[PDB]
Amino acid sequence: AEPGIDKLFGMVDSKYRLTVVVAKRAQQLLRHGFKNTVLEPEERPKMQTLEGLFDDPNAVTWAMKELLTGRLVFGENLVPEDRLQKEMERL
Amino acid sequence: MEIKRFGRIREVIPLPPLTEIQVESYRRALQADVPPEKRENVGIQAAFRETFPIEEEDKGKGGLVLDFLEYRLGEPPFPQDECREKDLTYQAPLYARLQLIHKDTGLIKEDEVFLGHIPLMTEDGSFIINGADRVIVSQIHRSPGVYFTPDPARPGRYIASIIPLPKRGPWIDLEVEPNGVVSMKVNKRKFPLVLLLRVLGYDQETLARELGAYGELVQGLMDESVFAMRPEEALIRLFTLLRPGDPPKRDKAVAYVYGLIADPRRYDLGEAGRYKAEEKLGIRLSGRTLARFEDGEFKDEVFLPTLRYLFALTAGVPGHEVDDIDHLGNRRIRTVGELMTDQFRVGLARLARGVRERMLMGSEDSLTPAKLVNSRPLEAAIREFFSRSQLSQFKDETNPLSSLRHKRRISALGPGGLTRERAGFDVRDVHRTHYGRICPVETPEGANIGLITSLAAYARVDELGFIRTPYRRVVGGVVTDEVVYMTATEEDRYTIAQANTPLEGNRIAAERVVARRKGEPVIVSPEEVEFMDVSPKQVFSVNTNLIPFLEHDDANRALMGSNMQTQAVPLIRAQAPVVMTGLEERVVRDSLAALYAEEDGEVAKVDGNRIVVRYEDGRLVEYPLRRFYRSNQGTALDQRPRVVVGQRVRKGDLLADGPASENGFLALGQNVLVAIMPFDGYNFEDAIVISEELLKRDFYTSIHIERYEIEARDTKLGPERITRDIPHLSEAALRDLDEEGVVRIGAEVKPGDILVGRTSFVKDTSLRVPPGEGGIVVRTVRLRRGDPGVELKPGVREVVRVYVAQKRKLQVGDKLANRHGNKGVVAKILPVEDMPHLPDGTPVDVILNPLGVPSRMNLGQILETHLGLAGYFLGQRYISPIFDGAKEPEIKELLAQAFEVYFGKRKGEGFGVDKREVEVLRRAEKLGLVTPGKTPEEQLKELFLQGKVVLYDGRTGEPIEGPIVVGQMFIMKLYHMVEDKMHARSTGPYSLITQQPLGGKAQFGGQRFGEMEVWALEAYGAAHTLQEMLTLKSDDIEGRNAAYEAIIKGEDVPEPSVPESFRVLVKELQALALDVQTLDEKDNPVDIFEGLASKR
Amino acid sequence: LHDKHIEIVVRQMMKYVEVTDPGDSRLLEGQVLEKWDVEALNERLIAEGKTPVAWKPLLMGVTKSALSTKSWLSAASFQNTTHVLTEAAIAGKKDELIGLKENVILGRLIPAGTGSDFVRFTQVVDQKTLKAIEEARKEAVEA
Amino acid sequence: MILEAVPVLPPDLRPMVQVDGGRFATSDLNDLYRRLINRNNRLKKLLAQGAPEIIIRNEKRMLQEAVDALLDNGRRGAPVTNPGSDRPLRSLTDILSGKQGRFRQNLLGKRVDYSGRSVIVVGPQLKLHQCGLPKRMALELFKPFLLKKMEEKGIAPNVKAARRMLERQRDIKDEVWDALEEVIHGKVVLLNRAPTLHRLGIQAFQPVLVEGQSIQLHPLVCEAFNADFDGDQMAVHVPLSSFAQAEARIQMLSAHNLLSPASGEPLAKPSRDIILGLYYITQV
Amino acid sequence: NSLKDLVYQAFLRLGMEKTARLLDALKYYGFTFSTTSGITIGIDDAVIPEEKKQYLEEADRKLLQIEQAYEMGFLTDRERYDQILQLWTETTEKVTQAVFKNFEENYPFNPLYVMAQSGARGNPQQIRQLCGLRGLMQKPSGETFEVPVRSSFREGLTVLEYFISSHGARKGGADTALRTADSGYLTRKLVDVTHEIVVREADCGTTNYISVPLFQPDEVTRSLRLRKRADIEAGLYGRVLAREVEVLGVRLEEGRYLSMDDVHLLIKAAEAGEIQEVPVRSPLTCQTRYGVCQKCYGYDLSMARPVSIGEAVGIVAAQSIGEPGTQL
Amino acid sequence: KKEVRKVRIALASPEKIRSWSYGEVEKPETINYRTLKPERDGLFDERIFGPIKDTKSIVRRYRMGHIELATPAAHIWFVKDVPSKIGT
Ligand SMILES: [Mg+2]
Ligand SMILES: [Zn+2]
Repeated sequence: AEPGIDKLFGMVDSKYRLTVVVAKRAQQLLRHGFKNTVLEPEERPKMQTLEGLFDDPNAVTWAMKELLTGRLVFGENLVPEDRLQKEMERL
Repeated sequence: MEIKRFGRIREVIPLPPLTEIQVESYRRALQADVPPEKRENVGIQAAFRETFPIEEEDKGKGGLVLDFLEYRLGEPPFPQDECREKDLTYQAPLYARLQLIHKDTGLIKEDEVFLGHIPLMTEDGSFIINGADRVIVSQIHRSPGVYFTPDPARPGRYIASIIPLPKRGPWIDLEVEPNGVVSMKVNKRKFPLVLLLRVLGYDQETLARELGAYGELVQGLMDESVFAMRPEEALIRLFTLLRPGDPPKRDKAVAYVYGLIADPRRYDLGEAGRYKAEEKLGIRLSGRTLARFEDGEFKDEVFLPTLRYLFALTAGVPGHEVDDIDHLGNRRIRTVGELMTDQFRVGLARLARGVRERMLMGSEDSLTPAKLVNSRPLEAAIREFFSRSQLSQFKDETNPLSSLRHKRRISALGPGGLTRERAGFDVRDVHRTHYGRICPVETPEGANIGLITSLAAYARVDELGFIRTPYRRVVGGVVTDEVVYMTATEEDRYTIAQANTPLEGNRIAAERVVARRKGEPVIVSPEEVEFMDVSPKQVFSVNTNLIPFLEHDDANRALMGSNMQTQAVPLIRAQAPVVMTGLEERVVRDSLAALYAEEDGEVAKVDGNRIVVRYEDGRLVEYPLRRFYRSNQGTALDQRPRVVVGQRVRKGDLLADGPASENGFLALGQNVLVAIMPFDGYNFEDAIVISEELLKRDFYTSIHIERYEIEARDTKLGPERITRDIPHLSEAALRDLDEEGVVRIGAEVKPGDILVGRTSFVKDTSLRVPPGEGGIVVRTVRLRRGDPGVELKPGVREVVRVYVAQKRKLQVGDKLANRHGNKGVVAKILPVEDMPHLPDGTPVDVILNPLGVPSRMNLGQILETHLGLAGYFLGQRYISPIFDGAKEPEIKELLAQAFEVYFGKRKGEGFGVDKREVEVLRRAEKLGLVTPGKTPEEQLKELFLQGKVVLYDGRTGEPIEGPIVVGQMFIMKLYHMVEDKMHARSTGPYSLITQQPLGGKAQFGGQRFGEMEVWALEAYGAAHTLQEMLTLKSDDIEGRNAAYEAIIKGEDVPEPSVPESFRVLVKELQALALDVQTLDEKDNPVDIFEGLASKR
Repeated sequence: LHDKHIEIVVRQMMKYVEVTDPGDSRLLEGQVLEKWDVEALNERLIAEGKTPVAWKPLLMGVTKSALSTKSWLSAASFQNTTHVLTEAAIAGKKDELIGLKENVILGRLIPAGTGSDFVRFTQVVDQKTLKAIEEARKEAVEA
Repeated sequence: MILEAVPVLPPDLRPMVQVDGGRFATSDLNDLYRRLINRNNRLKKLLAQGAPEIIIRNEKRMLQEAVDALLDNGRRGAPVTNPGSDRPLRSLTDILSGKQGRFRQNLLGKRVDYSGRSVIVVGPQLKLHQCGLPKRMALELFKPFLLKKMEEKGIAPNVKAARRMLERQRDIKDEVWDALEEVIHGKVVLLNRAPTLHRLGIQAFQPVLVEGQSIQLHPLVCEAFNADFDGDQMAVHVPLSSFAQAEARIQMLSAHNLLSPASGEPLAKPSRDIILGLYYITQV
Repeated sequence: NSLKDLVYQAFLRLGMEKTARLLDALKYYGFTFSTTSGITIGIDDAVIPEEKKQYLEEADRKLLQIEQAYEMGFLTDRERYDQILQLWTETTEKVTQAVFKNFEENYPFNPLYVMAQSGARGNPQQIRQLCGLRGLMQKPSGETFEVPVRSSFREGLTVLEYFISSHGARKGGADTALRTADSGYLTRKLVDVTHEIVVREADCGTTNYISVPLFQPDEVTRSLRLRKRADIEAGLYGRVLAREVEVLGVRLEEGRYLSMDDVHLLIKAAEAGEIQEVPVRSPLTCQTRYGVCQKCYGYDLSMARPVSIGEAVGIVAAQSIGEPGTQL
Repeated sequence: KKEVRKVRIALASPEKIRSWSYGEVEKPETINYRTLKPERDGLFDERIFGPIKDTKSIVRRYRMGHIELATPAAHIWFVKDVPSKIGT
């Protein structure tokens, strides 16, 4: 399955919120590239044949195992929306 | 290899010709062989003599007498071989000898007029219509005549119906209303029957003397004496009851149209309505119907007996004389001959109206052949009946059994006005008279269950859709060889024994004998028996009579097994089943698939394509072979020679194999070693595990031929030329296209390779191998405008058809099945080393999951497996009748002999009992299978008697704990059409009206996603998934283009706009006077469109 | 089978009442119960005027309850577009995009599942960009 | 509520598109609009020139019936196409209403692009979160994914060269198969049974490349689908968007849906064969 | 049943991944031991118990007196038919009991008996047909034939008996072929009527509830007995308590979802005889405008945890209603 | 930008129709067989529905025409519905 799906159901009230947040996370991971990660130093996804899971074999698992750490914060209205919604799509 | 038969029953008669129904029907319909002078008139000659002799007494140029003399037809324009190579109809033109007479002088006789072309039936029983061949299935419906049915509401009374044919004809209904009313509605308006009774000239005194003497319900008609003294003015009043507005001075307008010929049925004398009449009521019905026109007055022989006997039934009781709607004695089968005759007479009546009009507008007289008869109406009627009718269906030439069963298949539905798909649950069930006439198992599962059926093997239609079952006459206690074919109504009067009753030869050996009094299983003494069943085979169909152990199988599983037997593809090296029933030779003989020696003689030459045989008369005859003939379903029909040069043959002896025959035996499938034990998971629920042994030697291998076609036609831009040249690029791949446009024969082809090079306006539109699979090109046919005898679709200059053959071998995707319905799919093909094997080195072929046996009820396959086990060592085949097979002691003794042979061969090599076998024996001893205290010799023998032998795993080497049943079973590979083929596509052609993706010939096309899948997808929280799968992936052209471009660019797909589905919806509401705009939170409109709604 | 589903369908089966004592509209008309819930709340309590909209609960089959709906998209897609569209056209019918069939026809985000406005939008940001934007926040609070 | 100016549909909603040889297949809306325009122009010139009163009434009736036919066909007579083709014309009501109309055709969406179907076989060597996918349909289903991923490496210079190289199976290479297994390392596909009687008739799975023709299915879902192995077929869909991939992998993945929604009973319960085996091992 | 309980308990106490891994390993070992253990079906495995033979004789003897009882005119057709039906349906059960007693006593490891005892395949009726007798066979009119089927598939059926069983085969086939589409149409109706229900909510202040009974109001004309465990489970499992209840020294607070253990405890308490009805929140009393609230809806899902806010419970409700209709 | 919440369906004034449409169509000439381009002001005219070449063709999906009938007409639905809207 996926790492700690029960844990993932732990910190979110509704599973649909979980789906939204993880997929949106994958969306920035695509748009800025996988440089904007918060698990860089030691614990990265580890591919079998090589270290291919360093860059981008699957963004959804990247976002999920990003969420298991405490470095991800989500909310209904956490940031003034307009600034980052116009700065996200333009780079 | 010997064959041993088990059944102890003497078949007093053999199977009648399995396809005789269609052959006899059509040969009676077409009397071409007999001279036209012969008395035989029913069929097409009946239609001619009935309608065509138009007479005109006085209308303008009176004296018009167009009479019929003879008819003839003797030469098809082309042989049926070209008729299949070139898409013609295997037909013969019809000529009629007609002649014209006037009241004045003149006898203008035209001997030969071509009036339509009528198709001719082939030897087997099919018809070739346009290239392909079809079969016209027999139909079952109400037998014409007189029936009495209880009132749907009123329980005390009932109604009578006299039902002639055609539907555009009489339909008489008699009913009794207690106030003294005998109501009779003719077509749509009810009418007091007493007026019509007076019309026929019956007066009151003899009516009371001969009818009202016994019954007190005579007051139901004797009450109406006010208008029963009117001989002829009754005719005027009755015609006034009709409302045509015409003057009443038409004595024989509608009063006589129910006379001799026009309206009332011409049901065959004696039976078709008279047997339904004369035995049902009265004594005999002289003539064809009720009529009198020799004196202007009217006479009948029907209405008086009908009213008398109805009054007897409603008052007293002559008998339980209520006719069941589904009783088979009151149902009648229209064969292909009857359907063809009816369509022919419809077309002939159309021609009669046309010629009447032509005469009415005709001025002079010497115009008999041309200005009178035109072939267009009758030809069109015949062609439409043989092309687009419901009962003329594509022949299923998958194997001889399929074609034979299709030829002997009876349908309850048909043109539509008889019975249709929606609701038929009342009639789908079988009846007590189906015993020996209709197989209660042949019905196909699905919507058409019970409606479509097949008749019994011993069943025979006599002359009028009335199936007769054979029966042996029993006199006292001796069973006589005399055989009588009996009808249902005749059958319901005697006591019928059963074929399995013990017999002393010519004497019944039982005290209590089972019987059917009237469709009711009872027990009687031998002295009260009159008739005996000929054979159990008569109670089931041909396709059912092929199942060996039917007595130990379930009805549903028998149904599906018999259905899969029909769709078994023939194999390259097929072989007859180890356990057979005894009908395989009859099936291969009666279905014209093999070649037989018509007379005693010696073979002269045997080649791969023809056999020249010199008979004893000194005449040598050459038999060609359809070496590789594509079937309707795409299989292959081959005749393999079975004789050697200079070999003596006997009369009726085999010459060459059929498509699926070993040596005069129906062989569609293989005999394999099957072990019934659950393997790891690869036989989970119904799946099947097979060795590579069946693949290392080609053992389940078949030939499949696909027929591609392409047209070059004349367009407004210009003609399309099929040329070797390719316009733009392909020249390196053109090397395969050796000749002009067509690919060279014998060249292997892959999907996506050019096959026919056709050029348009220069634009390349070339037929290519479809994505998927391709084999070896074998044949190419080109038909151009230079027509020798061929025709083309208008505007098409030429056509080419290409046949590609490929050798399908058994693989994972395929499915297999036995004769007992145990469907399966090959789930894994194991190597030979890791399959279970006997103590001897021989490994088993196929592994079957036991759990499928108790869930269903098919113990027949277990007995078959035991008998196949015995046969594998004894090296012999067995024949067992379905309900007179081998008892358990017999197969036990055979297994004992087989074990004797097997273990004696084991000991001859100098070996005892393996240690693995010793511990397995001890384990089985703890399980109670084998009696304790015995040596491994007799313990293992007793284990063999159970049909179980020790097996070794082959992967571990350790024996399988507990014994396993193993044996030889007959398994056939089922017809494998596009059903498995991967309709898997990504991007292909899209539809034109809407942008839904749909392919077909070019690409497979998408998958149904319907509404139930929408509901299931949206039961989950799936939101964007449904949005993409309904708009991005299905409808939005720019959305799917952008998605494709983005995924090529490796980016997330863009969001859809307010989707073009809803923008189309808004613009469609905009098209009418409507007003649709999307609103924000407050009452201020939000423009869906960017700036496109604003003008300028 | 659990009883939640049967209870759900039975509730949807009897969501209709027909008023008997007229209020601000005709009397012999029946539709959604919650509409008179709100209307009685307004008439008696939210606004002045003690006019009791005395209703009786109407029990109609699955078919009739499906047919009579406040939204006209589902009704048009259900049985007959002509009559339904005519009725919805006589009066300006502001069809609320409540219900799932309607949003299927609209092709927009389905209200259920992920498309619920409760979870439809949910800002997500990683921790380091959170520190960056929060530093921008506290420096935006000047002095 | 009676209309004075009649709106005219945009052309692409009712296009006359060529089929073959210059002939154009047309929506009947164009024919009805042409008829109405002809009638209106006749009325215009008639009123312009002169007013024969009976003729004016007749042509007023003609225009009114033409407008009637345009708005909808069938209610007053049966206006038809050019004589010889007795097929009634298709009107605005026909496009909107009907079993196959604007409302009833978006509600089903009978066709989907990335889909396939095949016969299914037991997949006992696979785990419950996996499904066996034949290599050929796996290759073709993810075709744009394959193109992009092998463009990431130097297998082909551009996408067009990739399409031309993959257009024939004689040029397949093991590098292509490595790219394939790279593509679908985290992707999932939706398996679907034709009669979808409940929610579990759609189930996500992780594809595993296999050699063969049939789709290998985990035996334990043999009852979630009402699918035996008597040869009946089952279909596969591939969602593209990463958002939809998240949806399928989170809430439609079969490893997460082990209990019924109809009750608390499990649907991934051990099936017949496993039950028999474990009964045999734990019997005294 | 033990496997199902095991899986459910593991799901409750471990979660998602562990239950999946347990299922994987359990299936793998079940396959391996089913292979190596060697379960096979032969014609001798369908053992025929001998004692049933004298049973038949007694039944036969009884028929004679009944026939004689009908010969003296003491019986009418309807009551004679009822007596014969009762006798045959009683002796069939007697033979089945004898068959199972024989299989217990003599052959614990018989393949038919092992798959009957376990949940693999088959029913006692199917095993009786295989080994005992498929006595009563129904007529096309809907009644049942007077003459039963004495033989089994271990033995050979007479021609007449197979012809008779064809009637029931055809009946079942047609019934399936129609009820499939009929149930699909029913599901269509349900989804059309209930497609508006979606759980979007703050907990509605519903001071209302439904009292789910714990005793059958009428199992006899006037008597109370605790409902069948399955019924109470389907009425209470996954609900929300309307108000606090304390029944056996345990304080079930108001607003607490009834888990499986709570349902069992309530059933045991009702067995002791403390309470007879449970007040629970329900959709029937929810005050949510378009949908139901989480509290009023409940706790049952694909998981066990309380329902997430925002799922179309109406569609899944319709599907759960309609899916079993096909095999009904 | 704002989410769609209500869809209002209503009747149309003649002034509403005139504001909605961009020009009037008055020839019965969609497209000639010779001139594959729109022939004249007919049902497919170029300048009234937007260009057929590459705004996109979606104006020819969105922009609509109109016909100014000299004689008024009534919608068939409001005269033929089972409750005749004019008749009621
Ligand atoms: Mg199946
Ligand atoms: Zn609530």
